[PDB]
Amino acid sequence: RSRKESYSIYVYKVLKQVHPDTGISSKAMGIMNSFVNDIFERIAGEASRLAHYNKRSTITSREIQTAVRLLLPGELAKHAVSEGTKAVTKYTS
Amino acid sequence: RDNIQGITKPAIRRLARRGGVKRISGLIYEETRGVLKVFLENVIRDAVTYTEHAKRKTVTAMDVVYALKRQGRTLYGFGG
Amino acid sequence: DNIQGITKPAIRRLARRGGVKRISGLIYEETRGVLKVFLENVIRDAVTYTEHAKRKTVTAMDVVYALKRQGRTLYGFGG
Amino acid sequence: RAKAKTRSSRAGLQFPVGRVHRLLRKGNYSERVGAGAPVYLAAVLEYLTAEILELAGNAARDNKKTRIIPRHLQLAIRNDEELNKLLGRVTIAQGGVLPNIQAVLLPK
Amino acid sequence: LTEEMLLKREERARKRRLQAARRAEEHKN
Amino acid sequence: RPGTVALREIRRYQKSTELLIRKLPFQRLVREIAQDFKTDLRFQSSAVMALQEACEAYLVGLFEDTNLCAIHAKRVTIMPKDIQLARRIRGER
Amino acid sequence: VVQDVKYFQRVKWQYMVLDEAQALKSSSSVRWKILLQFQCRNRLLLTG
DNA sequence: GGCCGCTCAATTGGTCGTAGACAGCTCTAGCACCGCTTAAACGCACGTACGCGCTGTCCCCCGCGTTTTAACCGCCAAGGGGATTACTCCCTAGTCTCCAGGCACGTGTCAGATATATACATCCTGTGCATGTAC
DNA sequence: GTACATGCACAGGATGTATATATCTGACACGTGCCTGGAGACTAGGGAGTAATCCCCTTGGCGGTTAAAACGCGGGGGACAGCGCGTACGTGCGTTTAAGCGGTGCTAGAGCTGTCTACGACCAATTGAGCGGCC
Repeated sequence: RSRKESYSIYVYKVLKQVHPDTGISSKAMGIMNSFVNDIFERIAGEASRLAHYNKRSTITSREIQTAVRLLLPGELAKHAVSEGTKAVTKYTS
Repeated sequence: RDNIQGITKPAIRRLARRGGVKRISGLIYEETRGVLKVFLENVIRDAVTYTEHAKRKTVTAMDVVYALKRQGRTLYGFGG
Repeated sequence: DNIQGITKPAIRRLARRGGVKRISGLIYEETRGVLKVFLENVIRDAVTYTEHAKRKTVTAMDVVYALKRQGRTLYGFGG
Repeated sequence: RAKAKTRSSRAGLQFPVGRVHRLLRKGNYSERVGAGAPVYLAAVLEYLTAEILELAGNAARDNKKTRIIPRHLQLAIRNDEELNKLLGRVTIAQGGVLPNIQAVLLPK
Repeated sequence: LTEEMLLKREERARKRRLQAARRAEEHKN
Repeated sequence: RPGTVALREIRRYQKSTELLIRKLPFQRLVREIAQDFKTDLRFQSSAVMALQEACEAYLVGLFEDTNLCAIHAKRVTIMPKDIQLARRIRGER
Repeated sequence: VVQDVKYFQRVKWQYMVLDEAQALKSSSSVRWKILLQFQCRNRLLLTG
């Protein structure tokens, strides 16, 4: 059978961190799943362009650092680049 | 048959009042109905082409969501 | 500060291709702002493609990819 | 080998590095998805998730309720000039619209 | 060529009483 | 008085969250507009709700742009020429 | 029964038992106002 | 002529039951993900070959500072077209019901057009030269 | 009437390709079961209509001054050579992820259990309006 494959666990694990007193309605879970899913397609789509725009075969942290810098607006871009470098810094040791 | 007139005069009043307009000249209704119908027509045609390609009779929520991505006028919360 | 080098006459000519019958004197200085902020979009995107390529030089492709991402693609440069 | 753990936990993330890698590698975005990409992307998605949830939680609490509903999300994003660029042409199911008037309308 | 609903009708008909009876025996305890 | 209850009506529909078009008239209108793309279509119950959410949102944004046209021309009264201006400068048609 | 009125009314309940029947002791009750209307022939009250 | 006496029709206060809808399970089962392989191709580091883009002085139509004017801006008050809101009746949208039928998905095994090893060949890109179109 | 950019051909290696091969994705045929098209009965709010009446947009006359169009004053933008910092090829070396086949965790489902608010509803207190007495 098919399976829903949603981000619902992880958006809830994050809500329970940022507002421990607060819950998610089933329709707001839909909006959050849509937002995560669309931003993944937007970033991975631009990363696939950015690889072929340099005729590189891989995608790595630099392709996605570039895609974040292009796709995100002001303060969110530098914050997302900071979070990506922090997670990769911990992951690489 | 004649269903474009089913967008009722109070429904236009309310939808325009959510849009914040103060006075509706009675000239507004039929052009607003036609404009709406043409936006529906584009979204429906696109959704029907996805449905025809998918070898499928039923138009799904995914087909209208993909038509809204194809038109760059996206809608979150219906899945995807 | 070099944006003042974009001339009031050139802004009249550029508006007259758009078919306007008459101008007003505030348009010239505000158009310089509109041009500067449009550049401050497309250049920063093009530089971001330039940096990804490890380049010092902003190429035709770097600005074409920015203009394509901005949804204002220009045919006749790159490919 | 004894006691496996998620690559999310190794990155210090909630978001699923395995799932993100799987989706990148079956989506045909590249012929070679290096593992730094899904870690970085999971972190980016988790940050955007935290920012948008925190704004929605503030909007919900300001509207005196302890649950995120699509109305509280629309009243978060249309109250932020950054996310109103990132989501600037997306529609929210049950979100409605921001309360707004041009000053020329108001009487007397 | 025309009786073809019967082999669909029976499959639903046997479900009706079974599920109603199943729920009417959650009412046991 | 007139125009005062018309203004007081704005704050009610801008605070309230429900759909303003009638479901059955909209449902038939989608099926009508589909008939000369294809006969004998089936529509999933969720799909027509999504189409209604998209259509009410498209009209609310077009009504804000209509209000901008009218108020720029120093009118509190909207006219079809405001829709013709908006649908041109939108880049749609 | 005080809620699902239509969905009881569509079936012809021939004969009625009503039970711990002190529940109907006020005409101001929405119970009493509704329960008068079911088209049964014989009504039997089990007043404890 | 005025106020209060007995009665009974009245707001105003706490437990019962439900239903929406999460919240957290409360497991549990399954299917992806993680682990630790065996392995090789893309990326780097490295130098090398070179246009290509900066930076120098010449030179004319373009930039820019002042001239009257006439039609466009925008005001003000007329003036009449028309939008709102008053109010009740009418009718079709809502709602849930339920059928019975179509058809979306499930899910099984078979098999054919695809990837790809490697062997061909002719297709069509860099450079040169002949000469005619827009200026 | 002019000659620099276009238009045709040479030189030649790579890329479009055929023959030869193994196989997993797609086609097909089967049924389950999900659920949507139809269609029924009734509710009672949404809408349309008749209707009253209030007020905005366009309109026409008029006065003001700004851009237009013309003109005078004078320099910086379009074009040629040298400088020297980058950009594009090609290789060795191997960093890096591939692709593999199991071991295990955690993520997902349906449902339970627990809300638990939050809503009508019933139940019992106690209070104001209803009608009558008195000097």
